[PDB]
Amino acid sequence: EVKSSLLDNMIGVGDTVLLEPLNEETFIDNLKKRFDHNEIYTYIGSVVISVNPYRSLPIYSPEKVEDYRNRNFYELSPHIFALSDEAYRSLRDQDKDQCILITGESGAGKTEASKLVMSYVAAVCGKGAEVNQVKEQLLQSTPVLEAFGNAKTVRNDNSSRFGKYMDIEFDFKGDPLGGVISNYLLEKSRVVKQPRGERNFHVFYQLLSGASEELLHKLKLERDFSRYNYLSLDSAKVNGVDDAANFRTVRNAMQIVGFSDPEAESVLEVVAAVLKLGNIEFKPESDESKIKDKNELKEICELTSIDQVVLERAFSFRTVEAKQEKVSTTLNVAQAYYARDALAKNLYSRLFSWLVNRINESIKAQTKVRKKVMGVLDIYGFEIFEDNSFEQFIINYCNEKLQQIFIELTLKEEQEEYIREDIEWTHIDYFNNAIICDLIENNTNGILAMLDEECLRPGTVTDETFLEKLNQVCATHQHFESRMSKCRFLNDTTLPHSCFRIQHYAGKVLYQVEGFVDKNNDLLYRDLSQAMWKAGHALIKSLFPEGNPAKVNLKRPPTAGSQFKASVATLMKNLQTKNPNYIRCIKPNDKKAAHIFSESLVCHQIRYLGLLENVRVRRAGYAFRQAYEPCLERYKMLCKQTWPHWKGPARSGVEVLFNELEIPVEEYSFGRSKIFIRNPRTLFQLEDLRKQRLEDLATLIQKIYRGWKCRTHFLLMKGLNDIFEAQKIEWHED
Amino acid sequence: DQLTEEQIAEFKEAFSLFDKDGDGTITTKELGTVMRSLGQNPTEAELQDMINEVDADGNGTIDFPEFLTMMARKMKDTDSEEEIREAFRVFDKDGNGYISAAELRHVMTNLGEKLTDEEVDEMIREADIDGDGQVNYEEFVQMMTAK
Ligand SMILES: [Mg+2]
Repeated sequence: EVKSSLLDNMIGVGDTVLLEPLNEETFIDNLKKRFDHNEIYTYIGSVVISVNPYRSLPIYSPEKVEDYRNRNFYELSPHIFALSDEAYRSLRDQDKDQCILITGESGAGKTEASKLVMSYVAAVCGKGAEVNQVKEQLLQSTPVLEAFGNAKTVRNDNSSRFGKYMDIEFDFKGDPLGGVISNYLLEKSRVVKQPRGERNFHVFYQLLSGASEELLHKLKLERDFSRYNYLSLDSAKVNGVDDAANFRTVRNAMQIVGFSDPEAESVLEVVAAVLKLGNIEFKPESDESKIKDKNELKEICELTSIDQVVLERAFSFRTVEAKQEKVSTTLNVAQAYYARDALAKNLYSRLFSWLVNRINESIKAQTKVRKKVMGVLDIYGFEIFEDNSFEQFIINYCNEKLQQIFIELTLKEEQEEYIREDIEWTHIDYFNNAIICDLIENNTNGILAMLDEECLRPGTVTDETFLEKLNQVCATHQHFESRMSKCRFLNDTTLPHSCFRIQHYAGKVLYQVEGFVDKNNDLLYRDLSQAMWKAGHALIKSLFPEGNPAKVNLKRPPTAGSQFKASVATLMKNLQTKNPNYIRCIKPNDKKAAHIFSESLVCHQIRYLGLLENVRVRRAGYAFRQAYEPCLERYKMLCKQTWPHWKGPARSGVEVLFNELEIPVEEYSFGRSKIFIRNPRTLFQLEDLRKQRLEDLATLIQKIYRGWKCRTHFLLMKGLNDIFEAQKIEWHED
Repeated sequence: DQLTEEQIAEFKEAFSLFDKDGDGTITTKELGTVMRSLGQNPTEAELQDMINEVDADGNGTIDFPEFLTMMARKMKDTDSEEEIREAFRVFDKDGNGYISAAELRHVMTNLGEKLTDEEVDEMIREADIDGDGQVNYEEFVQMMTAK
């Protein structure tokens, strides 16, 4: 029994379910109030929102771990440790795999939340060096994966263009066995093209900024952003970002996580090769594509020990499958460019996988022993830019899928509780993520499927024919919009040509179709793979094991859309086979300032995260509920009957207390084990009454003390009054 | 008036013990002290009320029959041992029947008609029998209500 409650000394509303009235203005004001009082954590039921303070708060001490450990969720004020205590105990006591999902805009705050969880777990499991070795590897390899997987977009200077899973694994005894990192959804298309105002992945800028002249000469790289098609000079500088210094930080992290100097160097040779591939151009011949200038190709092939004659032929001729008389298909110019790009972006994504695999080696469980895990899943935040392209579509689709299963589960669990307590369900109106997901992922008439079909069909294909196909097939959908599709005289700005709009849980998103076709083309065919496998360069050879003649060739996926869709399924499987918790991260400003709070930005993020819908689905019919006994205990000083030691059963006491406070019987309902209160007004009326009564109880004690003090002294004087009255009077005499 | 003859004499004895001048009156500032010496436990607010009624002529003094009027008000009132006990238990976040001098200092110095610093200082010492392992309020209240 503990009487501590999140309600005690609560700054603003500690659990957003108790916000009243519920709207964006009250939500944002609440988050601003708490943030202004150094409270960065706020709940939505069990869900933790985290606003980044941009300064070190002394709230992650061993003492703070001792406070939250083995304690009930509602007993202490909002903190991430409450969530991690919850997840650790479920792992320890139920032997349940845990997955803590972290959504929202990327940055130092999301990384830190993940580090906080892993470090709480390491601290609390009491396994010492074995668990900290795994934890260190996960944590120190972060700047490495950032360099290769993060990029500056128009909205975020350090944005993750991939999803990352990390865990610490244990045997059922609680002994640490190892750990793992899993990457998903790497945005390969950024390797070969970037929107205006955006960069390619960090590592390219870090390399050309921080490498010595001698290193760049060995990489056959020129120190000039304008020399590489895959990088623009225009957006090359990120303010407050020193790519040279970051280069050194990434190289050092590499060493820390166990990369040898030759390996590190090998990695940079692959980055150089990726960069140089982007300078290859093609012209038509009378055999209809030929490389314009063989200089970059030559230097790439010397750098990588790849046969120049073979690689060049791979760009212009594709080996068709047996068994027909024709062996080689001639590639045209457009197809040669797709090949160049497919090679660059797959060489890159495989490098990225190789890095993760390398990091994983030292923490691999290497035992077939059944294990239970503590996992963190970090998914890139929702995106609504001025220009939304393929990249945003995949990201938003992934966020949509997650919100779907989350809202479904929160709804299903609130219902299972209401039933256990014999409480009536009231239908909750909520946005239907399912049909949006269906619009995107349906195999027969979904957007991804139509994009695939367009890319594979033999006719003339453009982003326009793609749009025209969507207009034909997706116009029946309530949530698909385009200029040529619909509509009600409701003040909507007219949709331009060459775009389509989707109603997502986070808001409507307008997608430009420009580049959809190109970015969906991702065919790494056998001739390319075999050219790579034959490289004398050990890392590159290892990156294309399917090119080994000893490995039987399989059918190669020709499009990106289908791979991303399967990758989304993979991470969902990972999540859904585990016990979930949730941290929703929010940036308070874009200046990275310690107290500065922009309600505009927070409002966008509130929408990206789908928090308001979380609040409604979670609050449901009754904002508050509590077991009768602790409820009575907390409020028994309110009516002068329950005070100080009754009434009857805890349930009886609750009823009589509410009757005497003249709380209308429509404001609450009696559960099988808990009182249920509809509106947070009721709860707060009780709380204001208690706070007044505690002032009275203080006076009770204070008056009793002042009283006992004087009474004691008076009794002393009375006891000695004979002596006192004898000393005032003479000794002698007559 | 409802006071019994024995009560009147008992209150008279205390009234005179704080009648320094022998003029048969006591000061308004001594009112609470005399009331508390006689085993009544008035708040500072209630005290202010009684003074407001008798010092509405601006003298700052109280004589015995108006003192008896004052004593008569709270005569039928009583606060149980359990009330004072449960009032303590409310500021205790454990069910141990113990409370920290730091926490006790907090409640006394911040809530209600606040105890002064010297008063809250003095309270701890009487309350800390097993000094200075913090106060078992069950025992402290037991002693406080001891009649
Ligand atoms: Mg092969």
